[PDB]
Amino acid sequence: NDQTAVFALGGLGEIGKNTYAVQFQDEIVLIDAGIKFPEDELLGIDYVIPDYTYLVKNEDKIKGLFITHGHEDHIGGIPYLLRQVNIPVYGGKLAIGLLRNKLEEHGLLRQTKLNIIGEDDIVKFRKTAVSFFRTTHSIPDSYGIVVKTPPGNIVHTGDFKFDFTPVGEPANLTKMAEIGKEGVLCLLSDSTNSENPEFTMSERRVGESIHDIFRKVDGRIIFATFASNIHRLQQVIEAAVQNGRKVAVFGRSMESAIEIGQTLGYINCPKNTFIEHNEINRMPANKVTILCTGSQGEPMAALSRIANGTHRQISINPGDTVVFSSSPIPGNTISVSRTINQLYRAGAEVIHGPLNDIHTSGHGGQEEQKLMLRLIKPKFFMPIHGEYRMQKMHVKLATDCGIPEENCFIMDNGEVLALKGDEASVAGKIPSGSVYIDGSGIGDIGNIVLRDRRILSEEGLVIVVVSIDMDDFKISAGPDLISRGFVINDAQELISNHLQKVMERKTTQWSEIKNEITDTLAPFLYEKTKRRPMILPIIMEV
Amino acid sequence: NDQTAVFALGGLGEIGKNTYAVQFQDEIVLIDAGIKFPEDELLGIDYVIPDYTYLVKNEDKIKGLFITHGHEDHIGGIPYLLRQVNIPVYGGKLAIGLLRNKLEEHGLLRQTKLNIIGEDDIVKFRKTAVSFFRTTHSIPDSYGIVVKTPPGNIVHTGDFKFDFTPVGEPANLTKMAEIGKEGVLCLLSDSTNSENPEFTMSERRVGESIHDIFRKVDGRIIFATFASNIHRLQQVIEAAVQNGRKVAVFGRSMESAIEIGQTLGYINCPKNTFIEHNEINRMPANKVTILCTGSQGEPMAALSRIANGTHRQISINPGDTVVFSSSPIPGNTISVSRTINQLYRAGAEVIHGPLNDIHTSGHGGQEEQKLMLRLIKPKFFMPIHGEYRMQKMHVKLATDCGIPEENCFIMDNGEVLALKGDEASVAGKIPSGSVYIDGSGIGDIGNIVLRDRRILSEEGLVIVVVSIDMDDFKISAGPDLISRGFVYMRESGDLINDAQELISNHLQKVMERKTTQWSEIKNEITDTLAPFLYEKTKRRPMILPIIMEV
Amino acid sequence: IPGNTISVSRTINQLYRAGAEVIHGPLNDIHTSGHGGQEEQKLMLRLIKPKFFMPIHGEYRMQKMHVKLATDCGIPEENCFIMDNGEVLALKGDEASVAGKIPSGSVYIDG
Ligand SMILES: [Ca+2]
Ligand SMILES: [Ca+2]
Ligand SMILES: [Zn+2]
Ligand SMILES: [Zn+2]
Ligand SMILES: [Zn+2]
Ligand SMILES: [Zn+2]
Repeated sequence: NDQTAVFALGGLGEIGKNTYAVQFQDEIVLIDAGIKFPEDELLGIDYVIPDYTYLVKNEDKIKGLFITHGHEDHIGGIPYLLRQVNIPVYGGKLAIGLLRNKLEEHGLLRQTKLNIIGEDDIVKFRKTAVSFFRTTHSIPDSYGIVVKTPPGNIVHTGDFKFDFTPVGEPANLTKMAEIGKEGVLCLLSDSTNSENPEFTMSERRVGESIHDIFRKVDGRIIFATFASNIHRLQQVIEAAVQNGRKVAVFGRSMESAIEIGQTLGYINCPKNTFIEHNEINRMPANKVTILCTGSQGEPMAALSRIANGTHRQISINPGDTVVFSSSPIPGNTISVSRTINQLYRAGAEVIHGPLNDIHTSGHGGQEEQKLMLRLIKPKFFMPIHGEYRMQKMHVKLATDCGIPEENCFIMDNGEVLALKGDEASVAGKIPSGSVYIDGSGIGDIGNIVLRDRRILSEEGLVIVVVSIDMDDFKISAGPDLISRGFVINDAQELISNHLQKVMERKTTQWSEIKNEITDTLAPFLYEKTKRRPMILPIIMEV
Repeated sequence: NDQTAVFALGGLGEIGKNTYAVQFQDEIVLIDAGIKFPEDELLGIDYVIPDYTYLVKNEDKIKGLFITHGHEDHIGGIPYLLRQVNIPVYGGKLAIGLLRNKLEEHGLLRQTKLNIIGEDDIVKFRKTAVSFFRTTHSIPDSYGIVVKTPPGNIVHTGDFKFDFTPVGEPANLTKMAEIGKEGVLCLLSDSTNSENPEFTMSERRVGESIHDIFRKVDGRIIFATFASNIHRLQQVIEAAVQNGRKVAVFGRSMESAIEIGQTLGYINCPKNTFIEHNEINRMPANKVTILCTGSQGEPMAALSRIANGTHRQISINPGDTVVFSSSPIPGNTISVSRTINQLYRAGAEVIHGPLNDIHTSGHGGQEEQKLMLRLIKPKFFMPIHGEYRMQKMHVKLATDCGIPEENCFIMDNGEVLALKGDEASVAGKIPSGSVYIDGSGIGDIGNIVLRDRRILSEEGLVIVVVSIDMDDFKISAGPDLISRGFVYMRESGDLINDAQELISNHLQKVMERKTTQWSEIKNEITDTLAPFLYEKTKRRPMILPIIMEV
Repeated sequence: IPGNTISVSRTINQLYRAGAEVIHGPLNDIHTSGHGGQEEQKLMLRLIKPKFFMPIHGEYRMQKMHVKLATDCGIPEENCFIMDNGEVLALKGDEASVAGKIPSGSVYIDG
């Protein structure tokens, strides 16, 4: 009507896929278009992506895609979205930088309009304008966003914590306060860490903890962290340098992040601090610092190979100290444990866990979330970037801060928020969903495919194959059983004796034979094996 | 030897399968014979079990199987062991009780000798004797074990914590102290919680926390915990009763635990405290207490059905309070989160986490483990019941308590410890391993089979089948492609059609050579199909050719 | 030690003012009590089997709380005697009680 619409195509009720939109009449601003990693249950899948059908049926209106920060769950689905619409993209220097590299691997670099913005840029459209304010997060150069529309102003926090002693440029509190004063129709705030009451430890503190390790450790330092945390990488290098240590880098994403961190200016280091892979074994233990990936136990990554049997250039020598400057993402806890066990078994010493202060969340806890709420004055409030419980708890925070429960909307992907100064409500849905990605396939693999993968994976299969030349109705080869994932000579006989009685009979079509095979083999296997393999007959006419 | 041997057939380098043995000459005492639950990566599997080949090749010598406590990871593999050897079993009243029920489901109840022992029993053999001492753990009626042998005494802690204000019978500290004085050659101590420096909170404290919830909650209480924790179940019932609430039970294991807890005497409750499933919806919110399973998010369990769509008799009404009187076992964290999200979405209120004091470990932390070490005087020390790191840290605890690092043996399943007053060492291996169980099939499965399921589950498969020859070596049928899990047939019938042609044109050029043989054809099919699919699809299906000679 | 908190603060202020660096407090692990806490006290109680129990070496509240520890460990409240200086405990296998006083007090020493 005469209101503004706000909605998510992904990012609500989940961590990942974060793609949000604000739409006013014929103009529509997109915020983020990330990717999501498949939960274990989606057997073959590589990535998950939002259903863009609405954005497609409305491409003409899309005025731009803006990028809060450069994390995969914000930036990662952009190649896939750009295959289905061609729209202009705006972001900070680091996000655009990372997306550039990404669009090469996909080819779509040539034909997309990449825009780099900064604190002070405003991009105006007919009846809609977009401004920015700096925040703090687990990656450099992160912005929140203000979308001005007639009915009022919408604010997107991006992903944020508060850090009063940051490694990077301090979050713009002055500007956030202004934004609230100027008036704010609705706030989309990061809900991820809303269950934690504590105030997020400062990166300054982990830096201190890093330097402390570098002074105490007598041998090699193997330091595993997240490639995307440029500032943390900076602290590690400094520690290494300031302790007369050289740095070897392991992992395409690590090299890739350091390279882009170096250009662009987040990483500065002297001359011969960096070292080549062969050079390691030469120098003394206490001058080597290996900086790799695999802090989540992912078994293809650097650290896991180093521990788990062997990697090429690096082996664990007793006295080595490995540092997990991370925290296990849910479900990776077993992976990480395995790695740690191996490292210990291989004689290393491990520094992991919370009692050592070598990690912090990139997402603010309750006090930080409430600081946002009291810097902006949202008439209305929509929790984003979290599972249901994170959204719920976030809302308790907002009601506790005075905003009425009837002005708080905990939503799902696809629901739409009708926003106007004197009224707001969930006014209906939009086409939404999840779209799967295995190999070069993009939405190419349905559920009916995944049910097969599941069935296979629990039970196995047994293939019954026969050649029959059905003129004098005779079985001229077989039946042969070939099985996988199931464990059959007795069965090969059962299905033979019986298949012969079925040919003598002879009024035999094709589908009835497949059925006669299945319908008499299955129960015999179940009898013997209490299992239920996928049994599938193949007939050859010869 | 003139030494005693000590070893594990499972339970080291892992949590689960706990089966340990002490052997002196021709006599050999077993302690525990548990089962283990499959890590996600073992696709089809139901349970894992130790390789008993050594126990089999030596059945005559086995003098008995003794049972510390009655947890599945200690008692659960016994039906499977008893299929391959018939030996006498000894245990406390609760363990034997639970194993009895178990042996019915398996049939082997008729033909096995179940023995019930208590604190004060000694079972003697030619040159070997077995005694007991009470400990505290997350299940009632738990014992530690002392195996006396000529070369010296071996002590097995079972699973233990320390609780000075327990719900059950207090751990026998006096007797532990005596055992150490009397002399101890080697200690096998529970390593599971060795990474935690803190002192384990007492069950008394959770009971208090339970009663507190029962006073504050205005509506229904849905209380999810571990069926095997009879004493915790007792505290829940008391709270319910003492607050004029009735108790509805949900879960076969929950009913089963309460029943055996009731008989045997761990659970006592008045008249009409227990309620039938239909009776719930009748009475007022604040008089209903539902006591179920599914605190780990297991999707077939009671609580999960209640939240996740629907269960039969029970739905979530706003105002309901669900209590997770548990802590998420590693890897179940995602399951539990889902459940909690649903519960919240369904208008419930949830009490989960550590800041509310509604759970404790059944396994002692560092101070407790050190108390053991200073009650027993082990010449030598062998950490048991934990992953490698837990064993390692446990050893640091032992060295810190003065026992020399060269007397501490962190071992793997199968390694054997030669023990004698003046010398000890890992003196060689024994046949050991893991035996998977799917269906009614023990070791019906191999690691090759799991590789197949793994390959199958991610990639799919494509079967290429051909009939060949009149002895003329011509292709008389095919090649036909039939695929599953690889691509949506109902739509890729375009892709696999091109492939059906590729493999035909090429397979014809291969038949006009006779510089070829059976294995070379399968390879020629695979080696030329695979890359084409990868080209088109970037997936890598398991491609397997079947040839028929006609 | 209670009541010395102001003394210690003054010293620390001066030290800081004089350009020193001070390591004080509980977050650095540079001190422990010489006296066990509740779990330790309960370990005692379960190593000895006291028919009867008398809390010593503490202010009233410390005696009281100590007794809650003993009752929690199963020893009956009527077998626990929180006493004052001078009271006397009549102890015999089948009976015990505070059976009267003795001359007691504090003698000050000045000079
Ligand atoms: Ca794949
Ligand atoms: Ca199965
Ligand atoms: Zn982020
Ligand atoms: Zn994010
Ligand atoms: Zn146990
Ligand atoms: Zn156990």
